[PDB]
Amino acid sequence: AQKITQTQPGMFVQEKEAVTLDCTYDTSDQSYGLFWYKQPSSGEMIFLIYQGSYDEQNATEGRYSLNFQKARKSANLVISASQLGDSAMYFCAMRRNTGRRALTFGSGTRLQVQPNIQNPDPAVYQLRDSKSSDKFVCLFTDFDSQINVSQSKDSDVYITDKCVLDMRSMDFKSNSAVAWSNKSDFTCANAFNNSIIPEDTFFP
Amino acid sequence: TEVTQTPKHLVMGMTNKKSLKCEQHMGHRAMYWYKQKAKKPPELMFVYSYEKLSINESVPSRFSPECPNSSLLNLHLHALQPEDSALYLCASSHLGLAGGIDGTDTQYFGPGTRLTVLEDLKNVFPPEVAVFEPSKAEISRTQKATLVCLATGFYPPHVELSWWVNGKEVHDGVCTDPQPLKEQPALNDSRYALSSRLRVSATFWQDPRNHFRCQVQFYGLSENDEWTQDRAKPVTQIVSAEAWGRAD
Ligand SMILES: *[C@@H]1O[C@H](CO)[C@@H](O)[C@H](O)[C@H]1NC(C)=O
Ligand SMILES: *[C@@H]1O[C@H](CO)[C@@H](O)[C@H](O)[C@H]1NC(C)=O
Repeated sequence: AQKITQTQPGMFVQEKEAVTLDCTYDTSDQSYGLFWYKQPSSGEMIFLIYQGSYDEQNATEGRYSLNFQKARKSANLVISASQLGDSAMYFCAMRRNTGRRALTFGSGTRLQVQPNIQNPDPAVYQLRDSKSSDKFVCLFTDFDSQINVSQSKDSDVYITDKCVLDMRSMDFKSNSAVAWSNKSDFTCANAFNNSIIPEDTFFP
Repeated sequence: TEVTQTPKHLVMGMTNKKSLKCEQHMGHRAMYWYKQKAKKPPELMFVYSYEKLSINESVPSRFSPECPNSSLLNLHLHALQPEDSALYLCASSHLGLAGGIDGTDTQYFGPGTRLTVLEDLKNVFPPEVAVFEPSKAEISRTQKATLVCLATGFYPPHVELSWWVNGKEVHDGVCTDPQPLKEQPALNDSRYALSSRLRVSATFWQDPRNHFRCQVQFYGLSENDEWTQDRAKPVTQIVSAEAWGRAD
């Protein structure tokens, strides 16, 4: 039988840097092939690279290369010169070469490419509903790509993930994340109160 | 040079009969069905070699696959169960004859059928949309304005959000949550929320003849279905929220 292991569930790379996604495998059959596929938010499975078990020519295809070490049973993916479109779920996969060639898939590793924040201005702004003026949301924006945004321990406060925004008109990029909640105690000052925020973060 | 699959979304109950279609025109003679549950890897269901079933990974009988032509693999569905909710992925690859060449018979995948199967159709709700205007503080400090659109209360969680400015869909300066977010994370049948951001210059938001619309295409019941409530039947629909740029 065939087994795929992807230890890392999630990775980060800065834009234009290279990253390595890890994969090891087990197989009884001595003739096999290793695949990487990418799954964007859209949901399609895109072929990236292939390495047959007897190649002895480490595989390369565009910005993708494959650290294939049979003795260690490792088939890591190296992605060069990371682009913001590279963010997706990356799947390690394997088939026997001898039968119907059905793929077995690893658990997958999510990759999030981060922009190099030209000039940080960490702020938390408050945004008003265009219909009823009382309801609102809180927007944490413009911070450095290091900062992690954490879910609220509370389950009635909804906190978004990091989102990367590119205004090609401005040649400008920014991170943001959104927080909202219907409890009467919820405001922008406490919205991200259990995420590690830069001290100079602006709260107008 | 691609695999097509229809429908792209499907909501069924435990009585409906439906069929997924898979089509390719590369000449491939190996065709495959895989099932991908949420946060899980895709798992083989069926393999077809030269239009004849080669592999059946103990797939229960209520899945009834079929290959009418070399270019076309169907999957017929009836009497499904809620655990059948998944992304059904079609693939295809070259298959050369015996003693023929041994190439990289790479599998190419369709975009997949997103399938939700409900115990009861009561569970399906359409999104509510709202749009939130950029703050004076942000405009004054960045000379930029970030609108936020927020879709809430919907189920199943497959919606398609886009921003329309002065009638024409925009893509630049947009950020949409890659994945929705559970509103009652402790419940089996949680309803969902999704947020998007559109960022523009301060002048553009301050131009009061500029229109901003956030559009949410929801995938729910079709017309053949049978609604049993005074609530409105949640058909595949578009729900929208709008805002005018203001002088502040
Ligand atoms: C693939 O890369 C590894 C480095 O991790 C190297 O040791 C190995 O020799 C390469 N494979 C081949 C066939 O050269
Ligand atoms: C696949 O296998 C299951 C279990 O053996 C069987 O019940 C089912 O009818 C089979 N399906 C087909 C299409 O052969």
